[PDB]
Parts: sequence; C-alpha cells; structure tokens
Amino acid sequence: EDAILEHSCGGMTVRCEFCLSLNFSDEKPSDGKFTRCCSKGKVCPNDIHFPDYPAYLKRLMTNEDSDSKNFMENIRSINSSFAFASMGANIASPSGYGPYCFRIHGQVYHRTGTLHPSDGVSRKFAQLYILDTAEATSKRLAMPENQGCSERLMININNLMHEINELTKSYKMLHEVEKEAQSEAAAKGIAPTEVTMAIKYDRNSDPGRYNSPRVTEVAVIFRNEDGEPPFERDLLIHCKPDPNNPNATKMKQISILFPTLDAMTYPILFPHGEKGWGTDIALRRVTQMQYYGFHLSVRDTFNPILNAGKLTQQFIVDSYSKMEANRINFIKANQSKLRVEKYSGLMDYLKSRSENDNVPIGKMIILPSSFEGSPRNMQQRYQDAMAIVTKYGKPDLFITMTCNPKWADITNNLQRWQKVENRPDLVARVFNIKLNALLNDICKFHLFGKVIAKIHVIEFQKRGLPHAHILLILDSESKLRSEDDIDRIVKAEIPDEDQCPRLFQIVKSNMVHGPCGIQNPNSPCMENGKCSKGYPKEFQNATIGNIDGYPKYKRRSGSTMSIGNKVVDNTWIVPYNPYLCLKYNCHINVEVCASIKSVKYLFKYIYKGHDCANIQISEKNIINHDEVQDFIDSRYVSAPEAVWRLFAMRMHDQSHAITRLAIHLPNDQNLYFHTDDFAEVLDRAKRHNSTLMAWFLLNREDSDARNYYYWEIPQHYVFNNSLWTKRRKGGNKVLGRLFTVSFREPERYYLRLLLLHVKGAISFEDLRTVGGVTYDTFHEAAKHRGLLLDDTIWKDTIDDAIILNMPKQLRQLFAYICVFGCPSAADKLWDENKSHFIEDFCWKLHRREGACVNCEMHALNEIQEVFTLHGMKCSHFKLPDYPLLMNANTCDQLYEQQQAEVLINSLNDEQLAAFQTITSAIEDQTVHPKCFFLDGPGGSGQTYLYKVLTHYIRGRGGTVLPTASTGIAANLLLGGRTFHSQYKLPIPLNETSISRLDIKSEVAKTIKKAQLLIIDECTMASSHAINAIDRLLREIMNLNVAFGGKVLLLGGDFRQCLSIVPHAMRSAIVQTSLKYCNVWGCFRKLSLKTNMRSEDSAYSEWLVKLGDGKLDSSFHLGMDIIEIPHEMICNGSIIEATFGNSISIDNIKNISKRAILCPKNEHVQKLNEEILDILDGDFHTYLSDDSIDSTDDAEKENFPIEFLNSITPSGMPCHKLKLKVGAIIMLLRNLNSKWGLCNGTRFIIKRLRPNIIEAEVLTGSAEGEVVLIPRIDLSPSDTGLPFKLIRRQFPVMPAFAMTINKSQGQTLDRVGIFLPEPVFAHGQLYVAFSRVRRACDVKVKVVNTSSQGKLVKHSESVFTLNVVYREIL
DNA sequence: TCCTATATAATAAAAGA
Ligand SMILES: [Zn+2]
Repeated sequence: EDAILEHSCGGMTVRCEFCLSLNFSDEKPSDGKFTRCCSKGKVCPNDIHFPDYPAYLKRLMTNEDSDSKNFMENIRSINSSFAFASMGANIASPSGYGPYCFRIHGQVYHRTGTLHPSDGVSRKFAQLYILDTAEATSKRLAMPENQGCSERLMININNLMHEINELTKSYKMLHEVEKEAQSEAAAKGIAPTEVTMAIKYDRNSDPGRYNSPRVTEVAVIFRNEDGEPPFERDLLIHCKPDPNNPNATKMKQISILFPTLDAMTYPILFPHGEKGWGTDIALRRVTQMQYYGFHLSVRDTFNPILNAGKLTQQFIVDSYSKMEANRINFIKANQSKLRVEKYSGLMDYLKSRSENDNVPIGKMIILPSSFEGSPRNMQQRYQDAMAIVTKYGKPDLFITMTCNPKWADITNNLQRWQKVENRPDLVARVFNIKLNALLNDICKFHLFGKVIAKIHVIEFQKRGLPHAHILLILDSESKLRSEDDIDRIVKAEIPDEDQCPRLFQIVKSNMVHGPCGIQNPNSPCMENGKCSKGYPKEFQNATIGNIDGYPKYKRRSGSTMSIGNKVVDNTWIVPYNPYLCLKYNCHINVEVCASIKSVKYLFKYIYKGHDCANIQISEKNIINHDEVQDFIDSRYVSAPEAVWRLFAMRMHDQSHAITRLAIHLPNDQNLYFHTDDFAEVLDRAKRHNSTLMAWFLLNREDSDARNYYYWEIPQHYVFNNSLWTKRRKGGNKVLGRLFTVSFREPERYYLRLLLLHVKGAISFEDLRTVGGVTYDTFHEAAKHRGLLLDDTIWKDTIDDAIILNMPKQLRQLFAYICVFGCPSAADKLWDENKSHFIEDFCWKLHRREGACVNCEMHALNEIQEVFTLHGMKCSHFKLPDYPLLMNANTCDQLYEQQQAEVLINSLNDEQLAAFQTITSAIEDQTVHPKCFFLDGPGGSGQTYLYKVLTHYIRGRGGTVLPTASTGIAANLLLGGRTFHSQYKLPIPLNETSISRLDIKSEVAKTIKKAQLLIIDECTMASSHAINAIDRLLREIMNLNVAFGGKVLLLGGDFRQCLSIVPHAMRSAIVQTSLKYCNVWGCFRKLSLKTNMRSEDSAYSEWLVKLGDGKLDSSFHLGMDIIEIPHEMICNGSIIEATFGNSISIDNIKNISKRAILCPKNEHVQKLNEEILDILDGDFHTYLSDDSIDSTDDAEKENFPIEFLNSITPSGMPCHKLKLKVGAIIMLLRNLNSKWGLCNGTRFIIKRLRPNIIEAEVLTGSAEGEVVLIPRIDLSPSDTGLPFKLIRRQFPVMPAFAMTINKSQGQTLDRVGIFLPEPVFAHGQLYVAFSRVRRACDVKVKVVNTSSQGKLVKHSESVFTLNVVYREIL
C-alpha cells in the first residue's frame, strides 16, 4: 500500500571527477572514486588525436537513416563481411571436396587445414563458435525477401571504408576472399554447400518460454576438458598479393594475444582503423580487464560499443572468452615448479647429501588453476559450505529471486532506438543494486529475525535472466517452530483484489503458475497442466509435520481470477512473501526447510560450472541432397553472464570464511620449496613455524590464550609470517576446522584426540605430561587422561571364537578387527589368549604339545599378510615382531614356458592377433607412445588373453603387474590388487592430484622394471585417475613420453554403466569419461568382438544390440522404446518364479545362484523382507551403535542420536539388521581381497550367535571356505552429508534382491528383472540382461505406467524404456 | 528425484573500522 514504496535506483546523475561517467548513486564506493569506470585516476587516454565517429554509420545505427532498419537486422553479417581476419572451424566435407571458406550463422569461417604448417606438424585446436540461438528466422532468411542488405547499403559502406581505413590497402576484406574461394571451387566443379547449427534443448527453462529474442540472441559454444574457455583458437589473416614480391604468403596465423586483434575482427565498431581507440591508447601497460572496463561504460559522448545492436552482444560474449583464457594461461605459465618434503627428511638428506648428485627430492605438487569452475575450487567451496551447516545447525529459510526485464529502472534509462535485449550492461548493473538491497534487509535490518549465517549463489538460465538462490540459518531465539510464525513469513493464496490491488497484480503476472512436474514441466504440450494444474492440493492447514519431509502450506479452495482467458484457483500460487514482493516487483519464492535431509538435496546448487548444452553441425549440398551430421557436447555462455564476469561482480558469498589448522608429528612439519633454490630451504627451515608449533609459542607468552582450545584459536587470532597476533578489527568470524586422521599411523591418531580435549600446552612435552608425570608415548598419555574408547565389545568377540574351537578363523578374525575396527589395546588380547591362537601350528610342527621355536612366529606371519595389503605393520599394533620371510613369485621358469605354449594354441584367430601385437611392442626399442585399449563385449574373451600374456612374459624372465578397478575383478586376475592401492592415488581425485608413492621407494622400483601394466576395468576409471598414472610413470622413468613409454593394456567395455557422479546431466557426464581426456589420442584400439557363448548364440547377439541402442523396431511408437521377447514377460509374482515356489534351509544351496534385480533401492528393501518371512527360522535382531566424529561437543546436540539411527546412506549397513539361518548376505567392505572376501562375496548363513556370524562363500576363489565375520566400523562413502557417521555393525546386508548397479560383476544362473518405473542411466537395462548367459533364464515383469507397459492400447505386448548415450560408445 | 567403484589424507601470494 502507501507504506511500501518500490526501490528506486535514483537515476544516472552522479559522475566521477577523474573521467565523465554516469553511475547510479548507490554504486558509489565509500572513498568517492568509482573503481570500474576509470580505476580511480589510474586509467587515462594517451595523447593521440581521436577521430570523430563517421556520420553515415552513426545515422544508420540510430533510426534516423532510411535504410536503418535493414542495417540493424543484418549488423552481424555486414561486420563480418568487412572484417580483415577469420576464425577456423572443423567440418566434414561431402564428396571429399569443399570450398576454402564456408558461412555459418552470418560469420565467415574457414575449414581447419586450409593453411598447412611450414613445420609440417599441426597443433590440435579446440572449437569455439558464436551461435545466433534464435535461428527460427532461418525460414524467412532462406526466402529471398531482402536478406541481402539491399545491395546499395553494402556499396555505400564499402566506399566509406576504403576512404577512411588505412588497413584496407595492407589486408583484403573477407567479402573479396570468399568470392575467390567460390571461384576456385566452381572451376573444379565442387558443389556449393550450406552449414547449419542446431541445439538440442535442455529441460530447464522459464515455463512456456525459451530462446526469447528479448532474453538473449548471441552465445559462445566452446568444448574443453575442465570447462575452462580455450586459449588456443585458429585466427587466419588473408593478405593482399604484392606484384613486387611473390615471397609474401597469402595466409598467416595470429594467436589470441595479437595486439590489434579487436580492430581487425570487428570493423564497424572501430571504423577509422588502427587509430584512436582501435590502437593501444589506454595509458598508465593496462590489463585486459581494465581496457574492457573503460569501453563498456555509459558517457555523454556517442559510444559505438554499447549502441550497435546485435554486434554489442557478440563483442561482450567474445571478449569474456578471450579475457578468461588469457588470464588462466598467463598465471599457469608464470608458476615456479614446487616440491613438498618433511623437515626431518630434508635435514637427513642434507646431512647425507651426495656431492654432485642430481636426484628429485620429495613429491611434486601442482597449484590450483584460477578459474572457479575447475574441480578443485568447487570441492573447497562445498566443504566450506558444509561446515557452516554443521556448526550452526539445520537451515530454516530458502529464498530465490529472478530478474524482471520490464522493471522501471531498466526501461527509463534506455534511449528510444536501443532495445532491452541489445544492451546487456543495464540488466547486470540494475540486478546487482537490487540484490544488495534485499540482502541488506534480511541481515542488516534483521528481517525474518536475527540471521547468523548466509550462503548465496547466482546462476544464469538459458534465457539469460539472472537468478540468485539464498539460504539463511536463523539464530535459536527466532527459529520457526510454530504454525503462527510460518504463516506470517510465507503465504500460498491469491490476495483479496479490493484489500491489496497492487499485490494482486504482482502475484497475477509474476507468480501465477508453476510448471506441472509430470516428466517435462516447462513444455506447454500439457497446456491444462501448465497453468493451475500441479502437485499442490488444498491441505487447508500449515501442517509443518514433514509428512514427505517437505512442509505443505495453507491453501484454501474457492478463490480464483481470470488470466489469459483461463481461471487459475488457489491450487497453484507459488509461496510468496508480501513485503518483499511489494518492494521489489519480481518473483520472490520463500519456502521453509524442516528436514536436515532436505538440505542434503538443496546443497548441490553450488556445484555447477557453465550451462551445458548439446550442439549438432550439419553440412548440406544444394546440387544433391547429401547431409553429414556430427555431435558435439559443449558448455554455453550467454551475453548477460559475460558482462557480469567482465566487471568485478561476485557469484558466490559466504558469511563465515574457514581457516584450516594442521596436525603434525613432533619432528615432521611441511616445507614447500622451489626446485632450483634448494640451498635457500636449509636456512628458511629453522624460521618456518606450522600452526601447531605457533600455538605453543602463543601459550608461552600470553595469559589470555590459555582459556581457548586449539580448534577455537583461529576465531580470536590471525596468522601472518609464522606468528599469531590478536584481531581487533571485528573482522568476519572465521570458523576454524581440524582435519580427520586415519588409524594407519597410530601416534598421529592419538595426537588428534589430545589436541581436541587439552588446552594451554607450553610445548609438545606438556601435551604428553598428565598430572605432573610425563609419559613416553602419546597413546599412554591419552589413556591416563581417560579420553579413549572402551574395548569391551572386542574382548567378547575374541572369547566367542575360542569357544568355537576353529583356530585358523580366529587368527583371521583378529586381523580384520585390528585393521578396520580400531582396537585401543590389541597387545593385551594377544598375550592373554596366545595358546588358543597358535594351537594348530603347535600340533603339526612339534607333534602333541612339543616344545620348539618359531611356532608363534609362523602364526604372527599369517596375520601379517592381511596387515601388509592394507599397509599397516605388526609393530604399529605393539604385537611381538619377527623379521619377514622372503619368497619368489616367478618360481619355475620351465613350468611357465610350457603352460604358455599350450595356451597359445587354443587362442581364437582375433585373440591370437592381439597377442602378436602386444608381444611385438615389448621387443621394439623405439621410444614412441605405446598404449593399447582392448575393446569388445564384456565377457570370457578378455580374461583369457590376460592369462596367456602373463605366462609368456614370466617365461622370458620379465615381470607383469596386473591390477583392476574393482575388488571382485581383482580376485579373478592372478595377484590382483585394486589400482587405487597399487599407485596410491588420492580418494577425492581432483584435477591437481599426484600419487603419494615415493620415487625412491621399493614399490617404485617394481613398477620401473615391469614390462607390462594391465587395468581390468577402464570403464570405471575416471579421466583424472588415468592422468595421475601418467604423471607417476613419467616421473619414475627419465622419459617425458606419455605413460613413460611402457606397454599398457586398459581393456574395458563402454556399454556398461559409467562411473556415478554426485550431480550431472548427459552433457556434464560424457566430458569426465576417458573419451574426452587429452591422452586418449595416443591410444590405439585393438578389437576383440568375436563372441564366445557356450549356448544360445542368438541371445548373445541380442544383448549386443540392446547395449548399442540398435533396436529401433518400436522407436516409431516413442523415442528409446524397445519390446521384450514374449516368452520372458511374466504377469505372475516375480519372487515365486525367480527363487522357486519352495524356499527352505534344506534346499537353500540349490537356489543359491538365483537373484532378483530392481532399479531403485526402496523397492529392493521391501522385496528382501517378504522372502525372509517365508524362510523357516527364528529372527535375530542385531542393533548398532552410531556416533558422529566431531571437533565440537555442542555439534552433537544439533544432530541427535535419534536422527542418526533413521538415516541409511548408500554403502552402509542398516541400523536394525534382521537375519535368519539360511539367508543370503553380501559383504559391504573389501576386507582381504586376495583371499576371496570382496565387495560382493555373497554368503549363505550357517550359524548365528551374538557378536559372531558364520558363513560359507558362494562366489569367488574361496568357493566354500567357512569364514567368521566380526563387527567392523563403517563410515559413509559420499561426502554429501554434513556429518561423518561412524556406525559399528556386522558389514552385511540381506542379498536376495540387489539393485542393478550393485550387480555389475556378479554372475547369476537365473535372474528376474522387476521394473516398477523405467530405467534412468547409461547402461542400466544392458547390465541386468547380461548376467544370464541364455535367453530362457531371464524373466521380466513390468508395472503399467505412463511411459512403460502396453503402450499400444489394442496390442497385448509390453514395452519398456532402454536408455543409451550414443556419444560415449 | 533416482544409482554408488575406490576407502587415505588435504597448496606458494597484501590490506583497511
Ligand atoms: Zn571515472
């Protein structure tokens, strides 16, 4: 009403003294000098006379001239025609002959390979194109109504350009060059060709509106590995021929950093030439951002850059691509190589340093790239956002705001000739002034109560309108716990027209409807559903009960208004707040979050880079109707985003910054040193102090610091130059976090516990000292303080095993408990029960109770084997230590040679050919990249080659080092190890990832000697992991050739499901795969598609077709629709058919192989319960104890134990496990991969007792050994959850039914697929069908729904969706 | 919206109330 007045910017009256520049009053900085317009007084024009803009072009740009309308419509084409330089593009040529240059979207482009390099080697060039987006007018353009600039206009501009432009004499215009290319083509008879670009639209857009001419009309499409804009692009200059000298070359190449590129590329914007602003005239030398900043500003004198219609959009989008690429490359080029080594190691090396010895010291570290989109930067932002939630608790309010193009402030400023779409600068500046005002109201004015913490991220839509998502964590006093509070903040109904007319109009247009969420929300094909026909229903109450985990607000039926000749009721009014909507006239949606799980989904807004789209380029021939089509997946940048990034405007803001503290052993710190300056490091080392060491000094000299614990010191002090100083500026609170340390180093784990609970430590000695008595080790000190976990559960588990009387298993149980579970005192258990553990060894070696030596040693050695695989040693656990024995893997050379000869004879013809190529490469002495990828359907053929190759190489005396991506795959291969263990790659795997293996370590020597390295499942391996293997191999060898010139055999099948990513769309997922990595070019493909099926050869052929998406028989009914063979479909209950009518303890072994597969985990849990009920037996309930590892005692209050019990994150055991004798169970942890236990290893329960479960292995090498599985501590694999849940439960899950993606490696004799809803991934259906060898053994049941079931109404046949991404295969 | 392989340790740079 009168009280609420719309926010007014106040006009552009204010101007800076240093330079004339019209700026809004709010934008003025505190100092009084505007940074963007002139960098204070630092930026000034050079003293060169500035020519006036030519009159004829100015009259055309304004509407005054008669032919002005035509000029504005064709500005993109006219500018390109008179330009002196061109951009290269790669397009396939029909008939093998193409014109030298072709026109795409109104800009001249030249085929890659038009200029052949004098060196004779052609650099790879990334592809960047400018796309018009609104090519709906192509049909009118094709029609000869005008669409030629009227001819007279072209002649008049051409005459003006020659008279006023000096460059014309030196360089020919593109329009003349294009004619010459056509003339050469005409003589050869090469046909004229037309090139067109199309975008497959994404499902995210404003409802019913996309690609609006008003929202955007120009964009850059670019493809690069990490989404960074490409530095290397091809620009070719055509030079007018000189009669005097034939030496001059017509084609020369200029890089993105050529000095006068701007004047050459865009002639209309700078007509006079390389004079005035076209030449370098910025003074006091000026960075690229500063130059663009000066030009894109509004001043009284006419500015060509902001008043040129479509060209203005192209200039801004092209300039952002050039500026970002130049900054990223310059920073990377000017980077010193850095190496990190511990202080103890460097000092030891220096004392024993060999004179004149060149040895690399330490591990290489690669510093992060500047671009925000790069993976490492994004991961840090997510971790920082997560800790604000952990400390301040669950978020209370989520608010989203979107720009309105018809806002009064944007319209009044625009001059009559300009249109909102043509000028991007005003939209970005007005939005920033408004967002800052709303942000201030919420926090500075305490709107919606006191706000403690805030996170805000701005993302641009395909239309290009900017929208910002804000999350607010309120203080405890104002937290919303009542229906009365929820109603005042959020309202979901149409306002009374008489009571509040202005509000009624704002709600009527901005928030009238929400797109119905039925497969496609934006598409208006569901016209009825699009407006007022959506999920919300008349609840009639605030009901903040989290029924579905989302509160449902009050909606009352019976109120409706007329919009677009339609009636929309209270069913669909997006939740809106009155004061905010009245003040800023734009769509503001306020929603309340009442579940911590709701944030888990919402936090993913901060994980994106640029918008992702799919573009297909087609070349067509007029003479004959021949078209060639190619598919490119590339990032998209709109014009409004580019102006936002070019100016210094923030895209992410967090209220509290985070400082990371360090936990280090007493003599080991971290020093980072440049490789060349080794001598300086020795002097610098004494001075360097890490955060922990500094804390000791602050305690020694300051009384006040004693009160705070080590974790809280960052909040009250700041670190500069290796010292801590008090902070008196009232600066942004910094939270402070301590990292988590793993049990692999026991002392460091004990140190973390002491720092968390001990305060006022003068020096390391004080931390160990407790109650006036020093203790020799950190572990002893912790026990006396009493901050250690109880070991009662472990003692009981060991006692039960002794009663069982099976000795070998008891020794294994001790190893599994110590490595995975954390035992405070392992030594005590071993000493008390030593006789029971070593009883078997005593009986065989020394008859009955004989007295001899090494009986204990033999027992300890068996336990040590499990420790070696995980990397721990017996000394760490304080067990008695005996020196390790030595054995040789190669064994008999004669035996390996004889076995190899027989295997070679049985190989198939395609297989034999592969053996010959791999053997030849090992013999060849030339230094050339030697990487081979073995393709072909996943199956028996690939494994047999690995066996024959290993035998042949061992026979010649060389060594092979087999490794595999998954634990189950590793068990099959001899001596299998997970590739993440062999090369010790970091678990997050960001772009800057380096292997932790030491160059001089014994393991490194083994990799150097090995002739061949084999990876069983490349499909699972991500691009980052393959890159890290390349760096380590290059470092160990002296060569710089890819992969150290070592033969590699990364066999894999790409039809199977790709590696899961936390959030991505089709365009995002394809780029991270091995195919889009740079090293892929060197790889040479060997094909092994010969099919090896014991029976039902027809079934194998059908599987390949489903995987390749070649089945198009029913595609006519719908896209991606296939028909299952009739015999397989089963109306009857899938449980009865797949597992058999009879399920009993007596016959469980016969039906053990069979299993049921379902797409979503929820359905799987329901099926498992029913089968368990039918089985005879008595239910035993094993409960679990769950805790959150935390740096703060209060953090536990925010997430209560009752909440932790309910959550069951993927890859973790259930809180309440119900199991009965004869059930099938699957291990969820690798444990001992070599012996047989793995990520699968399904077992049949034999006996169940408290604290111990006895099972028999149904799959893998063990095949029937009896293993006892103890409780172990399991932690969530994903980092999405804010807290780290440590839950101890038997690592087991009921396994009668498994999700399709958990069954990639298992082989099942009979399988039944139950599909409640259609599949949603890369290889989902293919994996489910592939498990069974023959067609008769698959039974499928489909539930009828909108997209699946009997799609033809009169046809009794069932159709299901098959999803395959064509680009990956 | 969903699905979840591996399973240990986490960067050099100035400046404000
Ligand atoms: Zn200025």
